Amino acid sequence: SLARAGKVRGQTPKVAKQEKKKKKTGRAKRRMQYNRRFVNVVPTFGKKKGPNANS
Amino acid sequence: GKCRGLRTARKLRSHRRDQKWHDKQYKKAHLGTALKANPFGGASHAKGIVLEKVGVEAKQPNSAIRKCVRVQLIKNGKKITAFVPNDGCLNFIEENDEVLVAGFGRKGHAVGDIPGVRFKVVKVANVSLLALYKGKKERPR
Amino acid sequence: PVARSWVCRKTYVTPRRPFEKSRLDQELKLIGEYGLRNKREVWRVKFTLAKIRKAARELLTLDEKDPRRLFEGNALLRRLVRIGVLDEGKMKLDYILGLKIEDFLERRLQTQVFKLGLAKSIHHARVLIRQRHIRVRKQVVNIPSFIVRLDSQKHIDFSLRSPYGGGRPGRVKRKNAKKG
Amino acid sequence: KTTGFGMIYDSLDYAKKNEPKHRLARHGLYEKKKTSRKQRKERKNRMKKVRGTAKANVG
RNA sequence: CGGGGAAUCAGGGUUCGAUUCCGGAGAGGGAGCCUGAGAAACGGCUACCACAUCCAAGGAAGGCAGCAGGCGCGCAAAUUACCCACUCCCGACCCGGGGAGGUAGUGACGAAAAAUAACAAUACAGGACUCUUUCGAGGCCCUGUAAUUGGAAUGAGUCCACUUUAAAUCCUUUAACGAGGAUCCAUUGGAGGGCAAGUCUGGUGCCAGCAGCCGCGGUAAUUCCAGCUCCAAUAGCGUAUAUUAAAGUUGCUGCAGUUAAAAAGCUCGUAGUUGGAUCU
Repeated sequence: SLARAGKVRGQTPKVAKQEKKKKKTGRAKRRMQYNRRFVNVVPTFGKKKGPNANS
Repeated sequence: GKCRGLRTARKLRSHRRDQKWHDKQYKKAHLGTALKANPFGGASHAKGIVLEKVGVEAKQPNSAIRKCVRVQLIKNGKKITAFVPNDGCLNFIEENDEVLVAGFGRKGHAVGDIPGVRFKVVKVANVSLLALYKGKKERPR
Repeated sequence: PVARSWVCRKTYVTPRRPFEKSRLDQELKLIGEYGLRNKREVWRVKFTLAKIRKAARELLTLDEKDPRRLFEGNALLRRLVRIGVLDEGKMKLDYILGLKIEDFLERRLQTQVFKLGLAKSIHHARVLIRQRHIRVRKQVVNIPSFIVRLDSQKHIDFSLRSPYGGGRPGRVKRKNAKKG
Repeated sequence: KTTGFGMIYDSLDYAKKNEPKHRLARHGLYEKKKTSRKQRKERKNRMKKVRGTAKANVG
């Protein structure tokens, strides 16, 4: 009774990953992280927004 | 209270070791009865033969059937139950298969919903379950 | 038995807490200020400074006229003056505990190439050092973590074999000039 | 710079008597045997198995 | 096996030390010898015990816990390579010999250094200095989006040669070739809390599964399976296990014993521990 195996993984529709531009690595990536968090800062009255904040 | 004399060294160290034997982790490590009841026999991993596939029922608040396997270890002949983690990964296992098993993370203690499982399957037929699940490699038989 | 030496150290320590926002921000600020590859360079400089301060704090426990304290203290003070972190006026064992990580990061070859106008950016300075365009006195130095001594700072040059130095323009200019 | 070591002898006879054979062979003044180690080890054991003037026959 | 020592550690401590240096022990297990200055020696002998090789069936020959290598065992560990050039050792010896040792091969045990791109011009965008009541006007820097352009510098590799070396290889030195993003494309884990980073979208519907712990999933799932995005470390990152600190949860420093685990029913009493002033 019951005991399916791989039910949901075999159910879910296969969506292909989109082809995107590659990420910078090493010192360049740390430079981009620094310039995004500490250089071009936008002032905020309460600062309630995260980096992955959507809606 | 405690003895605090300048000649009380052997009293202090003798009482220390006698009350050290009352520590649970110390008695697990040093008495040597838990090490012989341990199926792995002081090993990080063991390698065994799949005897059968088991649906283990999850404990009271959670309702699920966890896919486990009864394995007999090669080096001592003891029988254990090992959990097959990801979904559909029991289908990569057949009966009488060569399987590498590790502990599950709590040092011989059962973990989470699964009642009485201390072990998980790491490798099946000398290829990892991770590479089979992510589809990097193929399995022989 | 083999004729081999097995002496080796680790030049950094991993911090105690994995995810603390203040430490992450401070280390990323250091990386951005000095153009460093990862957190491990920050941790390496921090470990060097911690070793120096532990040595000084071990020295300060002895009597002021102790011979070991005097000898090791003047040795440590001269070593910290020669790299340009301490000054001659403040050459005392108590001032060593007032040292910063940013004091040691100014002494790297990357920072000194950027400050002397040889490069126009700190990242450009790291590139130029790695590209074998920078020499110190006469040796070509390829390491950006090269700590510049105080007597060695006054002559950092462009390594005459480089295109920015004496001559012999590189691969791209030779290919582009050989078009017509 | 390139840094090396150099020696000037008084005559060629002293040079032949005092240089290692391999630095003489770089100038063509020495010839090494072409036999490897394993060949003469096995030959030594094979002639260890035999006795007398018959030792020189095996090889 | 013991030390020298190692990991961790405020201070005190805990744990490890088969392992290259010093000492001991033993060559399948025991036992007895010969030679010799030195051995109860095993790349010496003689037995018995257990294994096991060639047989013409009478006999004969064994000992890798040396170097490679093989089987077996297992979670678990490398080439049946080259040299006596270096270091030393032995001999009748400046000459011979050394799987000692050296050199290469395998090697993400572990440690050190360190790429994966930088810059310039433009189009937006900020933050400043001057002039303006303000709006604004500029020549001052900075930032990425660049479905925008531009040549310059390169190491990876390809590969003459020299150098290295016993002979090589590698490193270093160098001719020649070698860079525009569909590349010479960086991974491993995670995104409810602890603990840094989504109440995004689709699918599933107490199923499949996730989840160290608390918990999530029974039709709006921030936790499953995916896509996008984001976070951490980064040539590395997971997981299992032993151990150390967290543990003032073994407490000498430094814990507790009314009600939370805990003071013997009571007294005597030997060893043990501790023991009042006082002498210049």
